[PDB]
Amino acid sequence: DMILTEEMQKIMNLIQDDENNVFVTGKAGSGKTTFLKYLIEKKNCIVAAPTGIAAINAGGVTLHSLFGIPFGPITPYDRLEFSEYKVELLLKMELLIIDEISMVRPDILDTIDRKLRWVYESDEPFGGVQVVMFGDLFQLPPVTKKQEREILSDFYDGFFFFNALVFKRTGFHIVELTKIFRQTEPEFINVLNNIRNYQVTSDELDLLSELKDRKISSSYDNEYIHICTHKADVEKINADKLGEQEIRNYDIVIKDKFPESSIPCDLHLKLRVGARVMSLVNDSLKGYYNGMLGIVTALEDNVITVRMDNGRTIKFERYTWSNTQYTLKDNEIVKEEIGSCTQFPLTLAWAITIHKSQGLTFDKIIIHVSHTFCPGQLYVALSRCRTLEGIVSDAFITKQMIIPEYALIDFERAYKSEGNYYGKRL
Repeated sequence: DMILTEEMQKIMNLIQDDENNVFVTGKAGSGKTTFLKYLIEKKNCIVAAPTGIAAINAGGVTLHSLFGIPFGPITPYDRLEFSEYKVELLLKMELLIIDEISMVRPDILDTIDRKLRWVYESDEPFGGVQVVMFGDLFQLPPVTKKQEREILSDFYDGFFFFNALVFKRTGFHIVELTKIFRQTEPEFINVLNNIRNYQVTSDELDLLSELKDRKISSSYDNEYIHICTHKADVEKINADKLGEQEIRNYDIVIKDKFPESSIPCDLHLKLRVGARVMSLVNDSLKGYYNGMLGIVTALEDNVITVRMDNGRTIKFERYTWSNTQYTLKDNEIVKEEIGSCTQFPLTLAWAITIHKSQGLTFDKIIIHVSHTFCPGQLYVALSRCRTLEGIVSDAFITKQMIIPEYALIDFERAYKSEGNYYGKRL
C-alpha cells in the first residue's frame, strides 16, 4: 500500500475505465518495479514479457509461451495455427500487462492481437482485452536481424513496439513516471536530455570532447564499472580479472520446470576473495539493491561475505527465484509455481553489458566506446551513471556517436505535445 505519486494515481485512474490501454514509461529509479506490483494487486490480470528472464523478474510468463507464438518474424499475411485450458484461461483474462514493452518486436503484438481476436471471436483489437504496457521508451529494442528486416519492412514503418499495426485500430494513453527515487543533479539531467534529443550546444559538446581518460578507463581496481556493448567483451574482462588462483565455485540448484534461458543468475558462480561483484536482487532488510557493487571478503559453504562500496559488509545467502504459470480456479485466474532456482544473487561485475544494466545506475562508469554504436546507444550508456563527473570513456567520442534514434525522439515529442496518447482514439 505505497503512497502513490500523482503520476501513479493518474495511471490507476486511466485503467479504471476498462477501455483505456496505457503505456507507462520511466527511466531507471522511476519506481516501475514496485508500482507494477501495486497495480497488479489493485481485475483478472496476466503479466507477461518478451523474454524468460524478464518474465521471471516481472513475476509472469513469456508472451510466446502464453499465446503459443512461434519464434521468428510473422507477417499479417502469415496464417496462424491452443489447448482447451488455454482458451478458457485467455477468455477469463480481463487485463494483459506486458513488462519491458520496448523489447517487443512490433509483429509480436499483432500476432497477439490476432490470437486474441480468434479466441474471443471478436473484431475488437486484442479481442477487447485491456492492455497495459510497462517499459522505457528509450531502452533500445533488440537489434533487427536480417531475417526480420526483409520480411517485416513490407508491413511495418519501423522496428519499435509502437509500430504494431493494431495501434492503427486502437491506441493507448502514455504516462511518464518522472520522479526518480534517487538523488539527481539538474545540470546532468539537462545534459542528458540534450544529448538524447540531439539538441546540443558547446555545453554538451565540450563535455563529450573531454570524456576520454586513458588511466581510469584502463584500470580494473578502481570501483568503476566497465560498460560494454557486447557480452563477449564482458565475459573476457570478468574472466581475466577473476583469474584461476583460489577460485571457489557455487552451483545453481534448479527444481522442476525452469528453462535455462530464463535463469536470471549464474549457473556456476565462480568467485575469489577480492572479486568485484554486483547484487542481483533488492533486499531492504539486508541493505542491498539490484546493481549495488562490492568486493568479496570471505567465501564460505553457504555465505558469501561482501564489503559493498558504501562500506557495509553483507553476508549474502542463497536466493530462490520462482517460475510461475497461470491457471483457473474456479473462474478466477491464479498463479502457480512450476519451478525454481536457488543461487547466491551475485555476479561478477568488473564489467557489464548495456543490456544487463538496463534499469540500473552506478556512481562511476567506464564506457567502452566503439565505432559500431547504434543510434541512441551513447545516450543509453551515459544514462548508466548517476552524475556527470562519474563518467569516463576509453576513447574519443565522435559526432556519429551522438546521432539519436529519431523515431523515438519523434514518438516522445508527439505524445508530450499532442495529448499523451498514441494511435487510434476510441
